[PDB]
Amino acid sequence: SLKKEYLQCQSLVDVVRLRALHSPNKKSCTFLNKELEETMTYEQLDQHAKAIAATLQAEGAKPGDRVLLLFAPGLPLIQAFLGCLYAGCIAVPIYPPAQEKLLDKAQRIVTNSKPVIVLMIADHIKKFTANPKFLKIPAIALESIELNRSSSWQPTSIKSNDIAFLQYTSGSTMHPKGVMVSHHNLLDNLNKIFTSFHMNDETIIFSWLPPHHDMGLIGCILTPIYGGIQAIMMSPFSFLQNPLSWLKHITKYKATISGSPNFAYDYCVKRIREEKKEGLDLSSWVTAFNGAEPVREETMEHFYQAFKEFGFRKEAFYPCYGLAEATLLVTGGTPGSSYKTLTLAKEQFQDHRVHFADDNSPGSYKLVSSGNPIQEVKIIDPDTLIPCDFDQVGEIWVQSNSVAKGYWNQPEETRHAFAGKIKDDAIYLRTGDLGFLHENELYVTGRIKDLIIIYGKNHYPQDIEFSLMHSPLHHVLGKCAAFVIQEEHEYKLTVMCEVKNRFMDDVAQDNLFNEIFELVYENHQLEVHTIVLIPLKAMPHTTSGKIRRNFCRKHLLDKTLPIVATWQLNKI
Ligand SMILES: CCCCCCCCCCCC(=O)OP(=O)(O)OC[C@H]1O[C@@H](n2cnc3c(N)ncnc32)[C@H](O)[C@@H]1O
Repeated sequence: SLKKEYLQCQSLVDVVRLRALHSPNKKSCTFLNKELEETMTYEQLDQHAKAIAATLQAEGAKPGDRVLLLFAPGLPLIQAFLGCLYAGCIAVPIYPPAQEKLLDKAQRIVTNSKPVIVLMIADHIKKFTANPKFLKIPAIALESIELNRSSSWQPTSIKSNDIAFLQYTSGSTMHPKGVMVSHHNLLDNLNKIFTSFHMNDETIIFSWLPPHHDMGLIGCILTPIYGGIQAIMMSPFSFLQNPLSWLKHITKYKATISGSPNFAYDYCVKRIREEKKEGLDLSSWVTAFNGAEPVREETMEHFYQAFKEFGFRKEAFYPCYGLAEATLLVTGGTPGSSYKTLTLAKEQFQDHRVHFADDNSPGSYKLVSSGNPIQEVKIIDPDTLIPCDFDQVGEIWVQSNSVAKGYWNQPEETRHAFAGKIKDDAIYLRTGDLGFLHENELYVTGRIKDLIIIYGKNHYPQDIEFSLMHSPLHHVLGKCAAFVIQEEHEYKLTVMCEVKNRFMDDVAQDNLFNEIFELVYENHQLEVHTIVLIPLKAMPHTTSGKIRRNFCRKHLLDKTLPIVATWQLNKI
């Protein structure tokens, strides 16, 4: 980031070490649970990392070995992650395998990455193991690690191109893809983030984002640690239970940067009653980033109208685009500036070119700019491999020192994504994303592959239905079905449930809708957009999820079936 001595460091390990010498008592990370606060300084973070690394070394872990990190959000996850890096080990973070699908995912990650050790908290060695082992991997409770081991740490010779950690992406549920992020990849992107976000020493980051997804890890934890900036955090569970707490904490801690995928702004609008806004002051919040999924004008306008009386300014909104394969940040605008939009015509014909329309012409729709290329971005036709003109839709191809090394132990998939070559032309990351450049700003339009097809091959509908049927929620329900609907230019994950009691009162309905949203988010890392409640026995008898699902999809579309209530995330 800023000071030259830090720019010169060759890994995040040395950045943390040096910060701990220059400013041992500077607050780094704060984690919040309810009204409880725990903070660690740079001196502490460095000492914990050394202690953990010395333990890994004492237990036979070698540079390049993978160490699985099984943690809920919190300071222990962050200590363990740095501790892995200090040992030259490849960190492999995973969500605690609390339910069936999360456990299946963990097993597939273990099989792929073949870690030598797993770290987790003492409580979890009891919950997830029978020398304790988790899925045959020797396990170690982080609490067993004492600070008197710190001085035993032996520095390794970390090279730029060495892999620092694996970040597993969503999708590919059947063969999870572990993106190999090198030490050089990581520092390159951290610098791009610090710079592009105009961070400085007033900056304070707040995050509730999953630390097991790139944005919440690389953006909201590793960047602040790298840049000497406070990270103030809570768990996604805390956010979903009480989204107001996000805005309360931003208020209390005068956070300047905080953000999320687009849905979370709608979730705030939907969940926070006018009277509960009393006490907010969001004037400090100058960069409200919006990335990881399609960015919606309507969402941001709703949020702006809902919070403007409490100091929130629409200019704070900062659309951005990226993916794990490029470490994180690929495009973004200028902080404090108004993001741009374009209005496309209903009819886009077949030329792959963008067809524009007057600012509210019939059937027109708006796309939000994801900002300027920060990594090099080319729009390339995915079939012919010929570059697209501006205002012509093609695949988003990326190149820079932030582009990752491949997928762990998946050589064919790695060639499929990281070896893009332009017809008659460098090597590019092929994102699978479609979009276009207009006046040097990137407009993301969709995915090459049909999202309904993707949901299907990942077994999302069947697995979401399983979750509902196996949660305590099933006690007030009959049968259920989950599916994705494409509905003018957007995709909406839709859940339909029979309810035993068709007179379910408005409060119970609201609670039920929220419980459903939380369940799917936790079990599947997906966001439900629409929930429909219908009477018992309203779905025909069948032993087939597919038949049941097709019936619900078809009769939602008909507008025939009896409906008890509907919930729409993005509607007021
Ligand atoms: C200090 C904070 C700085 C944080 C800077 C954060 C910058 C945003 C980086 C998000 C990292 C990413 O989401 O990871 P992942 O690999 O799981 O999935 C990536 C996929 O998601 C999609 N997608 C992300 N953006 C999108 C956008 N704008 N429009 C539409 N589709 C977007 C794409 O399809 C993409 O391929």
